[PDB]
Amino acid sequence: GPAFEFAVAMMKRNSSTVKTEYGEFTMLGIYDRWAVLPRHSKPGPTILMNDQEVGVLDAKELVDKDGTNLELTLLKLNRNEKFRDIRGFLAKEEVEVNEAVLAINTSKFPNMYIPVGQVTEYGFLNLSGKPTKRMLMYNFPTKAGQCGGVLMSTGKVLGIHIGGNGRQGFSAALLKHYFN
Ligand SMILES: N#C[C@H](O)[C@H](C[C@@H]1CCCNC1=O)NC(=O)[C@H](Cc1ccccc1)NC(=O)/C=C/c1ccccc1
Repeated sequence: GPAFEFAVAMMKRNSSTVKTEYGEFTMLGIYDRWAVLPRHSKPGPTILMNDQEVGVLDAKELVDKDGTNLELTLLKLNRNEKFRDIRGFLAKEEVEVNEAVLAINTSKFPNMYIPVGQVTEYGFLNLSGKPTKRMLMYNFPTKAGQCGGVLMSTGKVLGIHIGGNGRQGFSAALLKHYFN
């Protein structure tokens, strides 16, 4: 419903299409010149943000208090424009909704929205060796390259799509304290 209406504006305002040595991803700007990517996108010194070279001043691969992986990488971008501060839409702890929307903006999947249904606090996952935490699960046969689409609901940004097993698809929960 207004889930979609909410999501198009988010992607219009704060999203971009990023390419790295590891493939094409969806990127979400959080505030200032900070954005998030799936950790496994492994951005180096620069990245292709909507086909232009934007430099990456700093990058923190995010982890637990236990050091456990969280599959989130924070990017300070070297560009003038500030993003819109969407931290007000981020939860303090993982969120479960019955109706949720996954949104991708890559060249393979340009500007597409998916009524993905029910998100549940899946918690732990061993993702190709890498044990990662605070996962959100949904029953949709996602694929490459839909990382790292954005998981939303009415006025919530829930997480960032980082993996899938061909039947379910998983998102790294996107919490407030990840950003001061
Ligand atoms: N685009 C894009 C992403 O690279 C892609 C989306 C996947 C692909 C598969 C099919 N379903 C999806 O959505 N994610 C990926 O490719 C991630 C990358 C990753 C590597 C290491 C740690 C965490 C994440 N990997 C996976 O999703 C596969 C993990 C897995 C496989 C078998 C059994 C249990 C877990």
